[PDB]
Parts: sequence; C-alpha cells; structure tokens
Amino acid sequence: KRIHIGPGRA
Amino acid sequence: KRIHIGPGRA
Amino acid sequence: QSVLTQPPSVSAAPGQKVTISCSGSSSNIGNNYVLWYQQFPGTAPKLLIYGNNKRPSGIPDRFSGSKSGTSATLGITGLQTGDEADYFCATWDSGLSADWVFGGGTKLTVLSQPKAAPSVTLFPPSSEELQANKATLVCLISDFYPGAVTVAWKADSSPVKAGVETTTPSKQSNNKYAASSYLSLTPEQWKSHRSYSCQVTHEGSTVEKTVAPTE
Amino acid sequence: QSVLTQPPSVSAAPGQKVTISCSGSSSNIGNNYVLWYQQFPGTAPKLLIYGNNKRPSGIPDRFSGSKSGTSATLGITGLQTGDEADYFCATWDSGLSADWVFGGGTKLTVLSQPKAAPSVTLFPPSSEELQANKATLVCLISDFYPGAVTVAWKADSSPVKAGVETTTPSKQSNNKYAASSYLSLTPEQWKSHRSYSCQVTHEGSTVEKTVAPTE
Amino acid sequence: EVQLVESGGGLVKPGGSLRLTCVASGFTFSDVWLNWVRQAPGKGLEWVGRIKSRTDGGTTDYAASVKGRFTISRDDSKNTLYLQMNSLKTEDTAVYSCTTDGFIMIRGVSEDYYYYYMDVWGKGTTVTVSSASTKGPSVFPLAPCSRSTSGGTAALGCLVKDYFPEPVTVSWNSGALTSGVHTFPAVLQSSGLYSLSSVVTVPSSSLGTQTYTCNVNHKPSNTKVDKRVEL
Amino acid sequence: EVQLVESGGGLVKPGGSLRLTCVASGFTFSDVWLNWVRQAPGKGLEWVGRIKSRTDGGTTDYAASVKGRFTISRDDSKNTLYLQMNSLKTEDTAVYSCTTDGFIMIRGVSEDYYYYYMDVWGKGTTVTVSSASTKGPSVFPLAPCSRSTSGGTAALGCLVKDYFPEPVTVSWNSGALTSGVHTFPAVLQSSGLYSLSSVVTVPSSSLGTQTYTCNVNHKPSNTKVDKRVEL
Repeated sequence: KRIHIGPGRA
Repeated sequence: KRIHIGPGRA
Repeated sequence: QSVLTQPPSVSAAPGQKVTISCSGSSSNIGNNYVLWYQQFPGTAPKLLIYGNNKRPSGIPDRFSGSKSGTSATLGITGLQTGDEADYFCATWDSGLSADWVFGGGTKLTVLSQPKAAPSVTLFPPSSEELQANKATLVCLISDFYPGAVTVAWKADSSPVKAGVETTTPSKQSNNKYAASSYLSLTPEQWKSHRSYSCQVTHEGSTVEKTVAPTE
Repeated sequence: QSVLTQPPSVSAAPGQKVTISCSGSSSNIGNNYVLWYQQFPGTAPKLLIYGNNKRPSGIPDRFSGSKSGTSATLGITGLQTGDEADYFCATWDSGLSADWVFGGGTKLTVLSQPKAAPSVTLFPPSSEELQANKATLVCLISDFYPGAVTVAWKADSSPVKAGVETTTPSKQSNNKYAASSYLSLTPEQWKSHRSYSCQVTHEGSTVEKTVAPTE
Repeated sequence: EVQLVESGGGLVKPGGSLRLTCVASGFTFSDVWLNWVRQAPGKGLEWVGRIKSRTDGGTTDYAASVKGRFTISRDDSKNTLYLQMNSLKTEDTAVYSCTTDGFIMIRGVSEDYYYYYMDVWGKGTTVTVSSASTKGPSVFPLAPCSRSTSGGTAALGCLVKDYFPEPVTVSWNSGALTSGVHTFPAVLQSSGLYSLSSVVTVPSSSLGTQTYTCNVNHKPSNTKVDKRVEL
Repeated sequence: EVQLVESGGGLVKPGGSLRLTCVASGFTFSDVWLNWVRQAPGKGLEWVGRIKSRTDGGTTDYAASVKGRFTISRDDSKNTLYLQMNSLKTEDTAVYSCTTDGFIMIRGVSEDYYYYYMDVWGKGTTVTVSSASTKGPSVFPLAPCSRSTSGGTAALGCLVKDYFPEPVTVSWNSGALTSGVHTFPAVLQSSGLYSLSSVVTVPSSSLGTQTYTCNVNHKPSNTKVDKRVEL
C-alpha cells in the first residue's frame, strides 16, 4: 500500500 | 561729365 | 512575473528568528502541499521542507514550515551566517497539466556588517546622445547593505514606469551591493518637463536624486 | 538657388572654342550690364569682362562677351589648359536695394587627359547600423573625368528624392574626380522594397548599381 | 554521484527552432519523471513540462504557455531527455534546465507516504531568441549635471550603449587609474542589446590636473573605443 | 598690395547673434563702397548688402533676405567694415566675405565712363548657424554586398557617421596599410553633423590572410575608435 503526494500522481 | 554703369550709381 | 508571491528579501542578525511568506491561490497552495527550497549561489536548490511542514533528514529543526489557506510560511530560528541564501516555495497547480509552480524567491541576508545606505548618482542625457535622437537617464546605486533596493522614477512629480530598466542587485568586491536603473526618453520628452528624479528605497529610508534640462 | 542661371560645367580640348551662357530676367540682365569673372581654386575672382563685351587690360581677345535680351554669353577661343577654372556672370538688380546678382558658376574643364567613366560602389546598410534603428545606403563614385556627375536613387523602380545627400565632385591625387551619395532610410523601408539602386550619369553614359535586402 | 547535463542552447531568430538535449548519470533513468524548467532574466522559475516514466504511460504535460510549440521526449536507451522548440518567441528567451521528480518516503502507521519534489537539477543551457546580432557599443560621456566643484568628490563616467553580445571590458587611463572606479553590470534590453555604465569618482578640487579616458574594449566585435570625458 | 581680412566667424545657435569685422589695407578705405557677400555650401554667391562711402551719403542697402536682422557699418577711422547679424537662421549658414566696388574707367569721345564691379575680395570668415555641438562619430563597417570573390579586387570600408566638428582622421592597420586606400571628403548634413566614408580595395583572392582595422581619430572630441571590418 502506498500514498503518493505530487503532480500527476495518485 | 561722368557716365556711371553700376548698381547704386546715378 | 511569479505564480506564487514571496517578499523579495529579508534580513536579520545571527541568532535571531525570521519568517518568509508565500502567497498563492486556491488552485495551487490552497489545494496542495507546499515545498520549500534553499539555494546557494552556483549550486542546485536543496529541499528544505515538504508536505507543508516536514523536514528531510539532515535539516535541523531551526527550520519550520506551515500552510494556512492559500498561504505558506517558512521560519528559521537561531540564524547563522551560513543560512544566507535564496529560499523559494513550490507546489503544483490542480489544473489539467498539473504544473509545478514557484515563488519568485527570497534572499535571506544574515547581517555580518553594519547596514549601509546606498550612494546614488544620477546623470542626465549627454549632449552627444541627444544629437543621436536618443536620451537616457542613468541612475547608479552602490555600496548598500543588505543587497536589496526599490527604484522609482518621477517626471516632475508624476510616477514614471514606461522606459525603465533596472538591473538586479550585484555583489561588489567589498561585499556591499550595486545596481543600475535606466530611463529611456525622447529628446523631446527630456526637454518637456521641469525635472526627472530617481528615488531608491532601502531599508525604509529613501534617497532621491534629481536632474533638470535647465543646464 | 542662383539668381542668374549658367550651365554647371563645360569641357573642350586645348585649341578649341567654347561658350558659356548666363540667363536672367528683365529686372537684371535685361536692364543692365553684365560682368564676367574667372576664378581659380584658392584665389579671388578676376574680372574678365565688363560692360557686356569689354576686356580689361591684360585680358587677351580670345575672351569675348555678348548680351542679348535677358541672356549673356562668354566665349573663349584657342583654349589653353591654363584657362581651366570657374566662370561666373554678374549684374545688378534694378530694384530698390540694387542687389549685385550672380550666376551659379560653370566649371570649364580643358581636357588634359582621356575621359574616364566613374567607378561606383554601393553598400547596403550594415547589420550593426540597423540594430541602432538606422539605415544608410552608401554610393561611392570615383576616378571619373571630367569632374561632373548626376546621381539618382531608385526604390524598386520609383525615383527617390527624400533622404538623399550627395557631396560635390572632389579632385583626387591622380587628377580624376570622386563623390559620395547617401540615402537615409528607416530599417522598415529598407526591408519594404525588393531593391534600391544608385545610378550615376557622366558624359551621357549612365552607370547603375543595385542592392537587395535579400542578403 | 548524480547529475544532469544539458546542451543545445544558443541564439535563434524569432520563429526559428531549437532542440535541447539533457543527459543523465548516476541513477536508473527509465524510472524517473523528467521536467523541463526555465528562468528568464529577472523573472522566476517556470515549469515547461514533463514526461512520465514508461511505467506510468510515458505521457507528457505542457505549460499553457508552450503547448503546441514545444515537444518533450525521452530515450531511456541512452539516458537522454529532449526538448524540441518550434515557433520560438522572444518571450521564450531563458535558461533551460532539466530536473527529475524525486521523493522523500515516510512510513506511516498504516500507509507509506511518498512526497515528490524536483530533486536533481542541471546547471542549465542558455536559449536566446532575438533578432539581435553582433554589434559594437556606442560610447557616450557621462559628465556631472551641475557644475561639480561644490561637492568634495566628482563623478565622471562612460555610457556603453547598445552592444552585443557580452562582454564589454572597461578601463580608465589604460589601467593606470583603478582607485575610485565602478563599472556596473549590464542591463539587458528588449532589442536583445546590452548597455552598461562605468563611473570614477575623483576629488572635485582636482578637476583640471589631468585627463580621464575610458578605454572600452569589445572583443566579440573587435571594437576598441577610447573616449576622453571632460568638464 | 590690397587685401581684405575678415574675422568673427564661428558656430552660433539659431536665434543668436554674431558680429563680423573686415579690415582693409592698401588703398584709401573711405573712398570705396563696401559689400558683404556670402556663399552657402553648394549654393551660389549671394549679395548681402553694402555701405556707400561717406561722400555718397554713407547709406546702406540690404538684400530682402536679411533686411531687419542684419546691419552694416563702417569705421573709416581704422579701415574696418562691420556686419552685425541678429536673429540668425540656419539658412544664414555660409562663408561671409567683404568686397569693394572697384571700377574700370574708359574715356569716350565726349564722356568719361566708369564701369563698376566687385574688385577686392576678402578670403571670408565662416558663420555656422546650428544647434549642433561637439560629438564623436558612430563607426559602421562597410562590407561588400554580394559575396566578393568573383571580382579580382574587393572593397572594404568604414562609415564614419554623425560627428562634429571637422576633422576626422582615418587610417588602416595603424598606418601600415596605405596602398589602395580612399578616404572620401565629408558630406554636411542638415543637422550640422558630418559623415564620411573610407574604403580600401584588396585582392579578392586574398581575403582571409590578414585583418583590416580602420582607426578613426576625432581629436575635437577626443574620441578614438578602432573597428575591424570583416567578410
């Protein structure tokens, strides 16, 4: 499991 | 008797 | 000329605290997370803060970050001369292209000498230039510290913005700063007014020089 | 720009005859007596003829003068290289201020060498000049004999008179003649046409040089 | 040991084309997202666009200011990022650099958080879009407006206008005068030409003793100008 | 041993004043009529006015073009003629000289005829009415339009624009190049500024071997410009 914090991310 | 031929003369 | 807005400069003595603001809009800072970068002359930007208030390993807790609405702030406590550099914030736009957006950057000066007012010299157009159908007023600004100023030109008394070109502050050999500002006119205009003035603002105090076609 | 009118120049070989006309109006030549002067470069005019047809002592009878109506003429027979100089007529106006009036002078060349066509070089505006918001075409005319020419500029094919400055013929070290002609344009104009031309007329024959912004 | 080296910058006429390339080293190129950023003189950093990793679709995004004219692409085969610029406008003039999207990873109680940021930055390559070309400077004397004899020191100078490209070298009295000399950095004009000033302050009570000649040397156009300033 | 020496000429702003003086020698000054004549560049001689001898009333006459602004007077006491010029216009720019009305006398059968003419002439004094002032030249390179390699000889040059006043000295390669050099006389502009050109012709088949630098020296404004011409 993963959380992505950024532009064009998820 | 004198004839004068010129600009400014008698 | 900058998506996010930060004050151009800030100064304080070593050991003191300081804060740098960064203003944006709902589309950017409001909706997302803010990052803060530190940059030294001639090197790549170094990540200082991410996720609004987090510090990457190695970054001492003298650095802090916060975000409130569409504004973000960076704080630095216990200033050290080594903290003197540029600081800029960044985020991304929640639009379709998801642009990374940046602030114009903040130069932090860690007072290492007594503040110096700037010297200003204003030259009127030379007679040789006028006969070339041109007229340039030259405003030279030197020996000021810290390195940040504001330059405004006046025609008689009315502010003048058209025809102005000002260079960014530059570091002198003696560690103080210099800058130039030029005002392009038409031989006609130069003669059309009683005078022209160059007023430079530095640390609140404003210097002003004037020239008149009279001589 | 000359009260009395005379041809600007005349040429003939030594031993030949030559005549120089001088046209005026009833107010001057018609009403009064004509005088004729001879002038050598760097010296004062020397009286050649007075009272329309009289010669001062020292003036050989190879020189003659006549007046018919509002026109006067000067003749010279048995030309000698030493007769090469400028010749102008003069009279006075029968108006209230009694002005002395003069002709523009006619340069008489006494052929002392074979006639030479002129060399013409046309330079387009330099790239450095254009960036200075100016454009000058330079037409250089040299090595021609006798020393008289006519210079006409053309924009595409249309004659151009605005912005032209031409120097009077000048004597070179080798006794031939030189002259310059300049055409002032706006960077815009220079690019606005297919080409520009400088045509110099000398002894009937016309030389023509052209330049095109294309390169 | 990570770095990004770009090249291809230069002078281009408005409307022309230019292809910038960026080579990476020190990491697995294919796995990172790449960005092109630019910073024009005086202005702030502007994001130009990006190209995602092949794993993420390899799609590209472009700033509204360059869409339609710029194209980004990658050749993972040789650690190279490309930026094809067409229909260049003078407003595209700027230093272009490539950057990678890096990340700081944090392990939460139940989730793993990835915070991305522009990590590695190249030194950039300068792209000037101007119709301007090589040109020597016009040198004008800068004499004090008011008859300077009242103040202790007087300021004399030289205005080195409209030249290109940089740099211009200025000396006084062939280098014999160095004290009280200030040559200011050049200002860049819309035309693409530069202009700078150089001033020297001398004792007002001395004007008349000697002369002051500014020697302007502009190597790029092989122009040397010596101008004596007076008053 | 007759002569007329005038002086007082110079540069004057439009609207200003100027006083020309003319001194005579070699004859009885008081007995002759005096004239002031002028010749502008390019144009023909124009009579300005005269002052009759005291014996003939000492009255003055003026050309319609200068009446009201010019005044002539004489001081027989010291063989001097004067010309006071007021409200000068740029169109008054010209070489001014004084002349005397002389005469050739002929004895007819019953009458004695006196034919008058401008007899003695002065060398003149130059009067320049211009707002123009001291200025160094702008030097631009003059390179052959068409790629010169076809013709046997190529022509290179320097355009020395807008300077004032005269003269401008031009040399090539510090004087080392003297063969094939042609510096043309200056042309006078409406502004009052001069411009000239200097060209050197070299073997077309030689371009590339060496360099050609025109050294423009303008003493009046203490300006020296060295410009290398290329192509």
